[PDB]
Amino acid sequence: PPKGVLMYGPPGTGKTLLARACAAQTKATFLKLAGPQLVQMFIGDGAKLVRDAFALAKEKAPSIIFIDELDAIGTKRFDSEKAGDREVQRTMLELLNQLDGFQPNTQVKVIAATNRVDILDPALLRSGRLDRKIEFPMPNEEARARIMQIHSRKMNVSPDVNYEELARCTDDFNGAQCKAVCVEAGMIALRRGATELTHEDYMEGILEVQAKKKANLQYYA
Amino acid sequence: QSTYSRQIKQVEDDIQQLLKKINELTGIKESDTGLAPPALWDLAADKQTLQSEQPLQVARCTKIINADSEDPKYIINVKQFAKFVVDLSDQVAPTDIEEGMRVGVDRNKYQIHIPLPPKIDPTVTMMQVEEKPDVTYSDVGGCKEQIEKLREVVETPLLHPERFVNLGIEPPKGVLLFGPPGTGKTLCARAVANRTDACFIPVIGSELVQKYVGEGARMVRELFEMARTKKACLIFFDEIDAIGGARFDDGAGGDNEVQRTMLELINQLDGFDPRGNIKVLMATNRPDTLDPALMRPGRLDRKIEFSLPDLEGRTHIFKIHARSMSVERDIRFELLARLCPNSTGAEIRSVCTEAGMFAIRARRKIATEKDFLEAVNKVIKSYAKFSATPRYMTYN
Amino acid sequence: KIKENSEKIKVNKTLPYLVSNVIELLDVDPNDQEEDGANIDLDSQRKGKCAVIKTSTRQTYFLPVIGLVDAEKL
Amino acid sequence: DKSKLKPGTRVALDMTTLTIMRYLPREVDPLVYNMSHEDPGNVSYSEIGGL
Repeated sequence: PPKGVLMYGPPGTGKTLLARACAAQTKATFLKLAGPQLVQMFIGDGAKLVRDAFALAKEKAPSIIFIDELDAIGTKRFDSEKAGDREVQRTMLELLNQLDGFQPNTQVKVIAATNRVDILDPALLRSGRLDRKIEFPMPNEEARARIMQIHSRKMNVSPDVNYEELARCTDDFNGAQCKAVCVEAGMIALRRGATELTHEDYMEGILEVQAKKKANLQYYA
Repeated sequence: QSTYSRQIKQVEDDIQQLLKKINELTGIKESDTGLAPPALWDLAADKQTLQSEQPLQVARCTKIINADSEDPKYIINVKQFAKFVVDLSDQVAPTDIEEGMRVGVDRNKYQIHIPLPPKIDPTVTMMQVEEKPDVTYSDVGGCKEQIEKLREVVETPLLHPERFVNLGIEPPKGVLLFGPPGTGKTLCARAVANRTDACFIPVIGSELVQKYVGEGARMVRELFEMARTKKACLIFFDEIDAIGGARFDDGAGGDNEVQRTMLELINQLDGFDPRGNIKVLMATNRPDTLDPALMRPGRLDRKIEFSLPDLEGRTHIFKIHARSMSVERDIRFELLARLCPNSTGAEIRSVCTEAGMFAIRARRKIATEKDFLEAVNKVIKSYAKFSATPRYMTYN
Repeated sequence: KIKENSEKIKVNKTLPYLVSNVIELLDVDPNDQEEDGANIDLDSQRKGKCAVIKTSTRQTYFLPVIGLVDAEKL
Repeated sequence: DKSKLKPGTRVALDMTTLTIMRYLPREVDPLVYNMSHEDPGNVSYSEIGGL
């Protein structure tokens, strides 16, 4: 079977939601964990605490361990943290060495989310040690249309929003950013004395959420 | 010339010997302070001196699990970096020793007299924390576009949360604040808070930098818990470009504490988070080092670029200060504001200070129009100097 | 003889005492290659089995474990 | 023996007098033991043709 899945690329597409959704389908126990995060007080005492967590998550198969912010665990680099991070880092490599089989591959699944693909364990990059590794590209035309549709279900579906038309207008807005946009669209709507989110309402929400601000420098803006 | 010169040589030897004597001059006596009632006190103190069971050490239980064939032990860790077990000299119970709870234990019995409040981190931080603000828009540099945008986040969901809940949206509570220093980013956040009639608490990330490695995350977590407890409040994080800021994965510097703190902070926020009109603001005072994780839209709903007061907003705030002190009215401040580039509210108030001072030098007690001209020349140039070559950054 | 042993362990068992964690066991043979005092025993002047512990100061000790609860039980 | 000390091997020494009570056989890090036992492959160790 496939050993697991690796997710990398700029986030904001919903790397935490995605992990949660898949894990829900399966009814596999969902650990949201990150390697060095249970270090309490000193480095000595904290080494033990973090190592124990790593092992615990792998066990109780079947399971899905979700690793967030693996930049630190990865140690592509020539320096290490040499605290609790080292322990979690070694146990991962040993674990991947052991995983090749038919039998552990199904049972223990791993899903990971990290910002880049070049600050993960040097082994991971060597070969496909997790089957199918996915990069998420910049938002395609279909992607945009879909991020709008799901959100309109969440609030309400107006006759005014047209997903096909909407996708064209905007460029390069991902899932997270989009959620903020739908919340904003709603802000506009409440001012109007409406419950409906108008097509104009969605659009306007887009501008508030970015770096852009009212009363622009430009004389066309 | 000549007669004096010998007095010079001798005086130096004199001063050397005197430096030792100041110690004696202050007092030979070993005492600090003492009144007749600490004599009574002293008899009691003597026993405590006598016995090595006291003084009481401060220790902290990292986790509760132990209670191995004696009334509950737990692992309490003293600050000599050694772990010890507890016994009763008052009591011990699941509730007397907890996950965060600090304890008083003996040097040579290790028995608990008293538990102390959970963690060191929430008691110290309490002094730093100020309560409900009382500041207003005129003071920030007048009505600014950035001010109105804070109203949308703060005022609307707080005052009427019922509309956002019915509609199907979650309400927005987050803002990312960025720009150069002196804009009045905290000042603006506070300004909107007062009108809205909601509490404000400052949190400074730099003020708590109590470390033993990974310790820093436990502090972040505590500051967040405290904000959450106060409903209908705003929490503003100052100085979080470090410890809860940018990672260093290219490093060769022996750090992991900023990274550890970052890890915990992203995780708490991400997915969901239990809030109820707790507005989360982040202020980043560093353009050089930025934390991308926090910075992008999402759970933290909007980004606003914080810009210096517009031309009407700076004229208006200056007017208010100007009337208070002695100024000639018909004031040339307007001519200077228009002539000059964007000037912040902090900057204009320094004009008034500097103009007063030129006026004193001239030997008038009225600060005249001439004085304001010199004061603007000085301020505009000083602000202007800082560079960090922004084009270089745009390219990469 | 038993009551006398039993009271002495208890005086040892009462606080103060260090807490640490056991990273690994070894359990090496009793009587390595030596003779000194007392008798061949699990621990004494002659010690066989031990467990290595990593304490919270970042110091390591390999020590012999008491036979009331053995290193094999550890 | 005086062969129970050689560079890198474990020794137990008494605390109060720093004389050698015994030989302590060297620790074996579990990490090295994992590397010896495990084969990361799932492919033949005889041949792979053309390689």
